[PDB]
Amino acid sequence: KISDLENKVTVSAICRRRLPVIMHRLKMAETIQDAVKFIEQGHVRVGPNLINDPAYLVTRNMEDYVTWVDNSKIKKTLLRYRNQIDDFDFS
Amino acid sequence: KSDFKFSNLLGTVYRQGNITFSDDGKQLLSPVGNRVSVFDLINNKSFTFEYEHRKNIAAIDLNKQGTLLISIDEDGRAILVNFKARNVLHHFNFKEKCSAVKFSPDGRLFALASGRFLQIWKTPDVNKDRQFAPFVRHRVHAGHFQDITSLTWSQDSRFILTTSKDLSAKIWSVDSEEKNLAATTFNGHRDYVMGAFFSHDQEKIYTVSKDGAVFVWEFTKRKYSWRITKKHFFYANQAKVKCVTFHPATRLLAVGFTSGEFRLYDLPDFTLIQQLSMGQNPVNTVSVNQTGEWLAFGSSKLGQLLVYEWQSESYILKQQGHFDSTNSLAYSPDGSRVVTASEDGKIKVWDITSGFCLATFEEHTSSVTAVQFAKRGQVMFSSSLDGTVRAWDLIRYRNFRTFTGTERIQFNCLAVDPSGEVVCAGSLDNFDIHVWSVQTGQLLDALSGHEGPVSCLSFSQENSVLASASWDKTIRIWSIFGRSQQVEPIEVYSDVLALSMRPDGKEVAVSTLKGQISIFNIEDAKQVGNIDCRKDIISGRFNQDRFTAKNSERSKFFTTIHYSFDGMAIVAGGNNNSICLYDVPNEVLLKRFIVSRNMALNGTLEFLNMRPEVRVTSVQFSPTANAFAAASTEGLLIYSTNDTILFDPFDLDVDVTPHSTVEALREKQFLNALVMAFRLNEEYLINKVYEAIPIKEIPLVASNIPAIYLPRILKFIGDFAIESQHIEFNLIWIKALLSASGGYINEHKYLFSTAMRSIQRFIVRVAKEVVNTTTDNKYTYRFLVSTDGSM
Amino acid sequence: YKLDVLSSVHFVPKTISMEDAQPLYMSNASSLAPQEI
Amino acid sequence: CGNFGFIGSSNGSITIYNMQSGILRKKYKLHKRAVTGISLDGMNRKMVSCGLDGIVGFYDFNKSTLLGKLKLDAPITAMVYHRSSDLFALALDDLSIVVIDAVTQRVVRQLWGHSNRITAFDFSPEGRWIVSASLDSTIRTWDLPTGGCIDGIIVDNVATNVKFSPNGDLLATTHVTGNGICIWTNRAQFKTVSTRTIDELNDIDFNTYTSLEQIDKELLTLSIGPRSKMNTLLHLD
Amino acid sequence: AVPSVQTFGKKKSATAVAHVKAGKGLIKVNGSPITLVEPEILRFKVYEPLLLVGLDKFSNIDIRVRVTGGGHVSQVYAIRQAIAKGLVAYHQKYVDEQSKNELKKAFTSYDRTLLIADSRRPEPK
Amino acid sequence: KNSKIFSPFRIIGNVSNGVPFATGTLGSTFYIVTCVGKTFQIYDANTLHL
Amino acid sequence: DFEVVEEFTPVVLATPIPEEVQQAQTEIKLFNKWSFEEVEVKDASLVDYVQVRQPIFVAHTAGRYANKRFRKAQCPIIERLTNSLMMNGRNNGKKLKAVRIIKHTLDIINVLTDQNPIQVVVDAITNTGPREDTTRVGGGGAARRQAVDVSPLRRVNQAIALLTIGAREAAFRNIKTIAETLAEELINAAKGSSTSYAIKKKDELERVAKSNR
Amino acid sequence: KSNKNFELYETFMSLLFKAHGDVIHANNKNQDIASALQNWEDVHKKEDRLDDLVKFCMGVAAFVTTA
Amino acid sequence: ILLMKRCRDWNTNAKTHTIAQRTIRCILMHHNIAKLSEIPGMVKIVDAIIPYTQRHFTRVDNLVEQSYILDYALVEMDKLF
Amino acid sequence: KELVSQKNEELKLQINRVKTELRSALKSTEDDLGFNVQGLKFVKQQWNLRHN
Repeated sequence: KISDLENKVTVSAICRRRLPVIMHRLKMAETIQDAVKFIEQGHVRVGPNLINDPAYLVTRNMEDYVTWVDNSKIKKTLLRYRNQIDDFDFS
Repeated sequence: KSDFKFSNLLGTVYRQGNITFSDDGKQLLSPVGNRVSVFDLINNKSFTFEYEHRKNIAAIDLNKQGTLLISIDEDGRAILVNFKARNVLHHFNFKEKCSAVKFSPDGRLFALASGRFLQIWKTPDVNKDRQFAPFVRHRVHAGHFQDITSLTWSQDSRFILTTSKDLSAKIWSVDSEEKNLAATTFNGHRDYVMGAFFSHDQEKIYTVSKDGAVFVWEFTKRKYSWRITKKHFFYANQAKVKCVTFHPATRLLAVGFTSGEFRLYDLPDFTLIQQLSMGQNPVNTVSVNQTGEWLAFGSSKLGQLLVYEWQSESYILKQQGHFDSTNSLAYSPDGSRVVTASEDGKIKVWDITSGFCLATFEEHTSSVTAVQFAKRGQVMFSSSLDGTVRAWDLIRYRNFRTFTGTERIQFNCLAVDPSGEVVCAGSLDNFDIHVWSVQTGQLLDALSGHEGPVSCLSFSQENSVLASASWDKTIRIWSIFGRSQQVEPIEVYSDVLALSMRPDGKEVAVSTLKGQISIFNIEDAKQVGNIDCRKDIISGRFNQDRFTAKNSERSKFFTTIHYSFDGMAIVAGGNNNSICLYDVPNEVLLKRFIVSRNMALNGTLEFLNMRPEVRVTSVQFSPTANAFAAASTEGLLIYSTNDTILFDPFDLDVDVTPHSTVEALREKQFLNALVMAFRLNEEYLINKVYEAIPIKEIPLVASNIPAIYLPRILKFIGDFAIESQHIEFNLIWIKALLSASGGYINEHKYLFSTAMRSIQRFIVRVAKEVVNTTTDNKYTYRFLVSTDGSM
Repeated sequence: YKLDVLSSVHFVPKTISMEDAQPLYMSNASSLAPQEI
Repeated sequence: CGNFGFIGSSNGSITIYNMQSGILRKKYKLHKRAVTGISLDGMNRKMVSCGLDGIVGFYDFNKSTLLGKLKLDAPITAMVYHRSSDLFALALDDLSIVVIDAVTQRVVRQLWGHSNRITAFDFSPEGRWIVSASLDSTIRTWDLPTGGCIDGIIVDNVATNVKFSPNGDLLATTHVTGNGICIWTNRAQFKTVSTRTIDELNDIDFNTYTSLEQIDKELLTLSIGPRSKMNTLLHLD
Repeated sequence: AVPSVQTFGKKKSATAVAHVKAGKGLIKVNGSPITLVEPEILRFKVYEPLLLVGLDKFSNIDIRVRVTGGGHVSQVYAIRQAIAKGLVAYHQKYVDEQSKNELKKAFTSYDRTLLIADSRRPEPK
Repeated sequence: KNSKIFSPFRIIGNVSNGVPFATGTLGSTFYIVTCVGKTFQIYDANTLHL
Repeated sequence: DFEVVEEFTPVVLATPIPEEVQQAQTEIKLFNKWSFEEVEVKDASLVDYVQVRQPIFVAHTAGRYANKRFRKAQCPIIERLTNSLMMNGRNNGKKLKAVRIIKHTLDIINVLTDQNPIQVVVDAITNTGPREDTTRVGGGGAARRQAVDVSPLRRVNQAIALLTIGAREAAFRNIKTIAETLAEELINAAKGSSTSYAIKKKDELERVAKSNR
Repeated sequence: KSNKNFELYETFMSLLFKAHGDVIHANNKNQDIASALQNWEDVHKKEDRLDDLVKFCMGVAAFVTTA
Repeated sequence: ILLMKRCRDWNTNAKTHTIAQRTIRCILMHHNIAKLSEIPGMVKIVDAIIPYTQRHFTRVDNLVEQSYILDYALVEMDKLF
Repeated sequence: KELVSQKNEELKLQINRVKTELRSALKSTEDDLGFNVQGLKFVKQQWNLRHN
């Protein structure tokens, strides 16, 4: 799309790159109301480094690697409910 | 062996504060960031002070004896330093905000702009010992209505001019016994008065305003007191006065405006001597020499520094740092210059013997990633996020190839084989390893193989294998030459960053994301060992946190690794403020350095009761200098070592004393004296016996030297011959040494590698330059005599 | 600037004249490729 | 590295415990009387035991063998280790101080001089000085490069213990009386001090050597100073 | 409420889940003790995880290992992988880290296929 | 007797000996002043820094 | 004198481990019977191509040893022996059968001639592997031979192939089987008797090399 | 003559030559400047011993490092 | 100036090069310098002459620098016996 | 590494002869090259000193 960037890129798309709504579309949380609680508690990394500010825009080439850190309570209880908690690599 | 002091600071040549010359013009000292730096402008060198304020630095000076500096931060943490030996001396806290400090010209007293008041203190002494409470407050003055914006001292120690943001410029006497002389308050300027200076004969007082007014107060008639005899105007259009100074001994007033311009005047007639402009961003501070010749400027927005000789209108140094960017570095494999590559998108080529940016390279649009030299260090490469990698040489200082993918994809790392033919680069969002031929700037192959994004590359130096490493937890040994393209994967436990390779080409060190270092053999694929490094790095408690200060895995990994050229020590740094260095055969930390203490930087300390954040992105060892560079958020950090004060000998016993060495020297057993001093391994004794060996037996001693002190002797002769003067004596020593023991180092190539780099960059940096200069002198003589032109 | 500050990890800050950023002081067209000359 | 505690007993048994759980890890048993000095390198590669039968054991500790057993000819009260220069100093009971290095195992410096029991060692952080306090109420500063004294402070009270700062500016000495710990500031890092034996060539005295301007006439020099001056002078047009 | 830890190991298709907890020595494969492993000639292939380091590092623990799937030799490789990485995980998070990476150095010095598996499939020449 | 390397600096960890410490007012900050063995120290009485 | 104690309680696990196993925990012997210590290669030029510096427990270390050029010269010599022995039409992938017959083979070379069986197999390899060799030179069509030498990897490979195929030819269908015939052929090749198929083929190859050198 | 500040005297002489050595070339072979720089080169021509030394040393250093 | 054009043609090689350098040597040491300066248009070819002969100067300098390995072989063969 | 270990006085005399005559030839042609380039740079710089 070349000249019709006048009409589509709006608030509902430029906020769709946000880490809470990308988290909710990745189904890592129930809703935004506790997705912001998780990524403010500092459980969620993207790439290699942890990210804490809940206004971050995950880019195109980083949406694939926005995953929970090792050694965290939510990763531990996820692997516990799936009952696959391979406890060699910390969790 | 790991006595790494913090020696230099390349990059960010001035950040914030007021540049000051020394008592003479030889040493220019500047308020860089947290610390300060000192540039020796005649014996052209640089160092950076070892102390560190707790916040950003705000005002510097040293007294007129040149033996005592005080720096003072943005809040009142005064550091007082004995200047002539770089020891921190006293740690005072003034109680509130400081604006500018100024030593009196005699050195007894100093004065301080504490907001609306004015502080007057007497200094402690430097000849007597360390006191406890050394600051005696002399007097405060509280006559203003708003904050003081600057101070100037009289030539004698009797009067100060306090110029403020309230429109008064007030003259204040230093002692109350003669207070009835002049406590007056010159008003009159339209808006803020930003300077006030005495003349040489202290009967005329100039005051310079914000809008560009210069008022000449004089004591004439209409008892009769302080009228205004002359008014001058600067007539900049919308450029108010941003900084001023006035050297009285030659009547020179330097005024820098708020639009990058500065003018400078011969004041009592007010003629415009010289007017020019630095940039589109305001010059923040000025300073003069004691003798009027040198004249230095500091612009704070871009962070650049000028010095100026205005008799013959020429400069001595003209540097410019960056604004909060240093993304990678690389040495040269002859360790004489260092490329840094800055996240604003530009390359700088510093030289470590100087401290000067001898070259910018402004080509890239977007951010830069990494740099990498090849072929002894006169061809370098640079990879951007713009979508290309590109070559440069360091002879012509120009591009010659711009390698690109046909897809507009950014890159993250790159490397280049030693036989300077192929160049590999590693991207982020097409999962591949591209290789280009550097002979013809085409894409050779899209060398795929991974499942995810690659993060760090290296070519070897003995077989030139590639060792890629990617976030699929996999490193990947590639052999791309000779009909094969052999692949071999090695699989690490966790995610992978930060590869480096040992310079003998037998093993490869890799960091992980699970806070570990591993080393892998590459003719095999088994490990050797893993150094666990997730308990010995202290990341900082952010100001944007709910969690604790230690358990949060913020930067509990190592974003960059490098080996050392002997092969044992590994230096490693991450996004946290801890530089570690280890050795491989014992898997223990040699040392851990905190990099900075700026609480302006957010994640710095551990117990703080968006933001700039402390980070270290690339660390490398020197090929010869026995220093290592870090590329922090501040700039280049140079931790150097020495053969000095650490007394680390090598198998001494009861009889070997420096007295015994010098008596064996005077009894002329020169080889026994040399080994008797090298067993001791002390700096002055080695230098003394090495100079005092005469010339007619250099073959005898260099032939009958042992076979175990030879790398130490070669390393010392190189690192003394770089900054020595006796170049024919050094060349005689090296000729005798590698004529008598030439085959042995060739059969023991690797443990002489950090010495044979030194005496080869001793030759190609000073000796070959001197020899081609006398070559040109011989040829110009031979021409000017052999031909005949009589017009 | 506003885009990569929104979408980056670390922060991003941003008469007669002269210039502090140059290729070299010394060479100055006495270092040219002989093929180009 | 902080993962190992070493304990030396009164029957020669030196026990090496792991630290962060408290279980025993290994137990060396070499001496037959009590053990007075234990230390270990930074590399976790050479440990030294030093027992007052008079013997010093050099162990590997990455294997569990020993590889050196030096005997001496006095009992030993105390030991101290300078890890940055692989050296370690021993009190003896013929009142000598013997400093020996943990690689080549020679008896590298034999320091006489004291007249009673010595009771405090410390190595300066640069490894150039040791300070020893002794029950004839003296504090002597030995420079082990020359193997000789520098000064002896005759302090009125007997100095019990002497330590240094990690960055060598402070002496922390406690004496036999006085509740507090006395602090001394050196003038070490402010200027070089002499190396002259006291009782009751100036280059090697003051531990520095300036470079002479030339060796002789037929040996060339360069400009005594910078190196970019030549290039600036050749290209300054 | 006892200190337990659980690890996984797998060669080709066999899977071995190992529960290491504070016990008194016993080591079980599907209930049956470690002395009785089925193919009878790779019993030392399943022994050498608990033979490189000494039985005194197994005096305090007890291991119950369920194993499904895979053939004979893939099962016994899965059991040796589960035993080794379960022992190093238990020593990672219940006793000292120096003992942990000492065990890890010993296993990766014998052969690192005792700990992690080359689980990435082939090369398209 | 007299030294040449180490000048004595400050007895630390000692706040009194048994001599009656005195007090006084430096304007705002009340200061107490104590005796320790050979030297004397001065403490503030708001923060008890010295 | 010197003493180091590490364990203090008598360690006995709750499952009874056999006494030979907890004896083998001190030093790894092959098949819990044969020490890889005191095994030296009496010949030079085949060290670092045989590999008897790693005490394994059983010749089934199934790591990737073939996806490089020279990295099939580091898996141990008896594992290369049983893997070269495993192959014919009647058996491929019968490696536990190959391991059990190499177990019987080295057991009975112990019960006959006790040096130690890995020492016997190593100097059997060194005496077996040929040293000069012939190749077909082109010459346009003339059947002229030419003399070359052999790298140590080729010597070790052809040695294990000659031993295995000699035991195959010696118990194809006659009275004994592959285990005891590998035992007898390997002790003949270890002694150097020139009665085994291996040294017969080595002497034949070196004889034709010597002839048309 | 005295072998001190050798690079500085060489760059002084080359500065002389490329600054106003044109008059030297022009009225070359006058007796005064001819004998003046003749004895200058009689002293200067001894100063290729370090030329021979560096052409030794750089070649042997490169040889014993690489091959 | 025709022979100088031929010399500038010959100079940019490595085989036809010493011939050009000795030709320009014989001209330069057997003519007048003001004549060679005020021959019309004879700077537009010597400015192309000088970088090629500078490159050859550094190349023959590097080759005569590399020629000292025979001196090293001589001192080692003397040190042998 | 074998040329060093050889023992031949004729060969080392031959090496000395080849060495000295080759270095004489190379220093001669470098003399020609350097004299030419300095004379030519003088010619250009005085032309520019005339009418740059």
